[PDB]
Amino acid sequence: GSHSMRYFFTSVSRPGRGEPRFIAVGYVDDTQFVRFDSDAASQRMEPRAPWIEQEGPEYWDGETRKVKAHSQTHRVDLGTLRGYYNQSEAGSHTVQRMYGCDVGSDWRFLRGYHQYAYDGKDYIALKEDLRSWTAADMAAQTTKHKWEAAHVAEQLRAYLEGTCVEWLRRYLENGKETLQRTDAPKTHMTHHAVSDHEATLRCWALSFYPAEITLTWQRDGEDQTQDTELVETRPAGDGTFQKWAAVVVPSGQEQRYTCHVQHEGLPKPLTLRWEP
Amino acid sequence: MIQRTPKIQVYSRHPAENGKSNFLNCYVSGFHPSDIEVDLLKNGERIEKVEHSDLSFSKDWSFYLLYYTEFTPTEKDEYACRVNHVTLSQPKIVKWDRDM
Amino acid sequence: YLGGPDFPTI
Amino acid sequence: EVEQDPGPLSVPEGAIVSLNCTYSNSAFQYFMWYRQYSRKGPELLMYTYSSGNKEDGRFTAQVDKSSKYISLFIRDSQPSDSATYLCAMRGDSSYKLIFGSGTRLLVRPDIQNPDPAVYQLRDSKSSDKSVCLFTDFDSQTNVSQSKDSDVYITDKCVLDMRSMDFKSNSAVAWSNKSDFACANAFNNSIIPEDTFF
Amino acid sequence: GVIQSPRHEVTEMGQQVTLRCKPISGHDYLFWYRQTMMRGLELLIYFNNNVPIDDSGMPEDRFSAKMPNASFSTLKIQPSEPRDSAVYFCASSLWEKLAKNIQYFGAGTRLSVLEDLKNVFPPEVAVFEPSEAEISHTQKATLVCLATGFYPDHVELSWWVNGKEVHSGVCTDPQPLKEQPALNDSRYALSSRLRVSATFWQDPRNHFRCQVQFYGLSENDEWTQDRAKPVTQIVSAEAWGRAD
Repeated sequence: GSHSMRYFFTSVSRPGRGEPRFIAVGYVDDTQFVRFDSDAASQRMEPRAPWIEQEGPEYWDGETRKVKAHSQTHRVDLGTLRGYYNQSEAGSHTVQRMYGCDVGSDWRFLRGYHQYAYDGKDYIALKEDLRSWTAADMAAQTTKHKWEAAHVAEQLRAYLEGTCVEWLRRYLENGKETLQRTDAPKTHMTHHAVSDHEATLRCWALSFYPAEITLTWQRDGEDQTQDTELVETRPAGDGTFQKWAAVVVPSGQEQRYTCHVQHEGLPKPLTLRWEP
Repeated sequence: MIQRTPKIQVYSRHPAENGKSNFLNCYVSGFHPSDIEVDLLKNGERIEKVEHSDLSFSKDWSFYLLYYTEFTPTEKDEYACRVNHVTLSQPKIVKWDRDM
Repeated sequence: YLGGPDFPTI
Repeated sequence: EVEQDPGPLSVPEGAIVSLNCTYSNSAFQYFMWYRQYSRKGPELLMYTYSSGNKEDGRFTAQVDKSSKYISLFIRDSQPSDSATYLCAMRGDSSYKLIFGSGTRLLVRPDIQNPDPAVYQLRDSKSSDKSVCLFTDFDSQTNVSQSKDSDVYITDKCVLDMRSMDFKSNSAVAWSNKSDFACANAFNNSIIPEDTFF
Repeated sequence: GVIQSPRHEVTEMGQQVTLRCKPISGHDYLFWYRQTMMRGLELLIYFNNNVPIDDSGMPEDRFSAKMPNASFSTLKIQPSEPRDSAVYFCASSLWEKLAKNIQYFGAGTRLSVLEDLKNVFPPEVAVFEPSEAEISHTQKATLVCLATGFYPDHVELSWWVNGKEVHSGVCTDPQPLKEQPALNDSRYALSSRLRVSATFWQDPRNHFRCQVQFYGLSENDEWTQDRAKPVTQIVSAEAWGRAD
């Protein structure tokens, strides 16, 4: 169905070092395809998925010039933000920027976003209209004024609504074999007690892509969440994901419970049940 | 400056079979700021040439990383992840539970 | 494909 | 690659002028026209994002991104529009501009009442060294560089009085006095008539 | 505005050439361009926050640009060659002006790198009279100034009347003529006209001067020819009214 292209930027000040650490990564959906690290020797934007390796040298010079230019802007941001909040020159601070566009199952534009955070907290963000700004506090208001005066929303809207989608679509085609694949979860149940009256049933989903998934425990066909624990979805390291959900049941009652697995990668939901 | 301690998951890439090549993963997430120390451990002793993914972050700005290494699990060898971070008074060790 | 050529400073 | 017609354009005051540029790379998204007076830096006139038309006073810039063709029109052209015009473009990954080679525009001023007249003129120091001034001629007349012998002749330039409003063309020729002088000076070119004798 | 130095440079090939630029304070983008005559500009390099961002237009070999601080950039050529002759412009800007493709230009450095300084000559300068004929029925003041024999073509001509530079009534040629086989190794010629009311030329107390600034050798340059070192210099000719 729907898709995303997102860029994540992190920049960390290091008083006593020559420069901030700048890290940038790009994703299409749940798949990372580029990175840049200011401390790495290449001083280059680098490929991280097989499909972008296809791009010619112009693409790579352009992408490396732009990320380097981004790192410079974040470097001055760290210094001006430090002044705005009257912070000591001795501490490490952080700036983070995230932007991207969403596209529907018809691959046409849904949504754009462009957000900025200082020390892990919202600083300034482009609203849904892509014409105005939301500013968290008064330091950010000064910035909003400046960015409004400079017509910055306008630039980003042209990119978010046009260029971003155009490239996302191009990536979807060129990486279709992996970006447009879907890997069904492989599933199983696991069983463990405590002494007498209690036991734990744990339902596993392994090797699935994309990462969105719903794991539901029912007792007697009744959607019941009371005492149900879902671990955060986790990367396998090979491009797929894993997740489990557990219930702690009165022991003897194990046969009543059922695990439901939903994933666009499989044609109908699965039901698993403890069988010994 | 507000701070969030990391959540930690230790696990293998493929279901573990003794004597078979696999990858041991330590996934840390939910943390801020991003300076973090993660070691993979075998019987208490740190494994050399661990790799990690490229730093990214979530909707709430908190960071995440995956550390990982080839390993061949065994009956007796204990494996663990050790994580240190400004919010921890002491490094936090989470041992690998096969069943988990 | 990154936005560019660059972004304004805060 | 930006392709631009160089070739001097000479138009009469009041005329519409059309300049244009062709390009080859579809990633150019920003298109600019600059004007540059002889011996000075370029001055931005007009800028376009997308395809489209922008008007500003006597100027219109247009962009047809599917023909990869861009143009600038100047209506009701003035003597002070005389300059080289350069188009420039770029995309979105660098502030690097790619320029066309430029087109030279001469806008000939309107002359109220011609009084074409050619005068002989002697050196202040000494004598014998001499030069001919053809002046007060209309801006229909055109003047020809001699490839013949070694006689030297400057193209026309326009003199502008101000406060008291008077304009006149003038040109100049000379050669050492191997006695072929003022009459034979325009076996090159000449339109209208008056003289010394 | 943007301050570039030097305005003019004439040098022999083999020398190091250093071109300088001071951007407008507060601007954090600096661009260096080059323009060859009868053509367009081409970007050599630009900087943001003193860091080079795009240098794709920088020649492979003898060219080097730096920006040690926000107020200063240099571009160096070592060793220089004749083909490096050009006007070099420096420009500076800010993000918000760059979003509208606005950029502020220096006045440029005009660089002539020559094969041999033995070819360099300053201009000889003559003024000529109003013609007898022209004065009565026209009733305005005619005069022409000629600058002859100069090389290279780095010349600024200007008319002075009394103690004051004058623009009204003035027209000098946009381009210098060559006394040539059209073979680059030529010397050049330039004219200018000046007119005021006939009452001026004929009668009064009328200080009248055609002035030409030539750029040539500096004091660094060695010279051993019998004739005067063709140094950077002003040469002039003048005239008083009612004078056969």
